[PDB]
Amino acid sequence: MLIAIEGVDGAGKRTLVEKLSGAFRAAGRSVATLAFPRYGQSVAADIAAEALHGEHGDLASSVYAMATLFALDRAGAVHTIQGLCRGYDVVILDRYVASNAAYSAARLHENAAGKAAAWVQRIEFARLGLPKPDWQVLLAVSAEDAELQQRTGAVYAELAAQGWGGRWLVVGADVDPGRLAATLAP
Ligand SMILES: N#Cc1c(-c2ccc(C(=O)O)cc2)c2c([nH]c1=O)-c1cccc(-c3cn[nH]c3)c1CC2
Ligand SMILES: [Mg+2]
Repeated sequence: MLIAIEGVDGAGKRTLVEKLSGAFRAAGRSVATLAFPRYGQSVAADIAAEALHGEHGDLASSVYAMATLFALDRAGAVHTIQGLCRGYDVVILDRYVASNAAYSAARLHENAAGKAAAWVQRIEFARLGLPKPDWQVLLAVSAEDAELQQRTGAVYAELAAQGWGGRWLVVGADVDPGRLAATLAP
């Protein structure tokens, strides 16, 4: 099974990934995890981060250019992902393709039915061949650029409501990981 944990910066995704990992292992399931972006490994990722800090000229001024970089990072891990899916009962990704759809649409003031979110699916899933996750879990919290972070949180909820890329669950800060694992497990 392939699961992506999503949410805005500060939501506490990593804590949820660890909680869930423990829950799955307590249920007798092997688990592997991977986090995106792969800063320090993927040059496309590193350039994107650097661009967010003002390097690389006008790069960060293009939503679609930034999206393309994070897509190339994930696409570089496509075989690692498929490997882990063969080797483990459950694979948990701390961010995945929906991160690109939510941040891109939020930046363009589009909704989850808009052009950027559709483009992300065509490029990452169809073109670059990334596997669709069995489940996408949105961690939605009251609080972790604030206006943008809040709008991204909302677009994320819209992706969950529409079933963008597959089935989702929306969870809060105090979700019971034992219960959540039983829900996610086939
Ligand atoms: N993974 C991922 C991922 C991320 C992302 C990475 C790390 C964190 C973190 O460390 O919390 C948070 C988010 C982003 C985008 N796309 C992705 O795929 C994306 C997509 C379009 C535009 C922009 C943008 C350009 N100016 N402002 C925003 C972005 C930036 C954020
Ligand atoms: Mg627009």
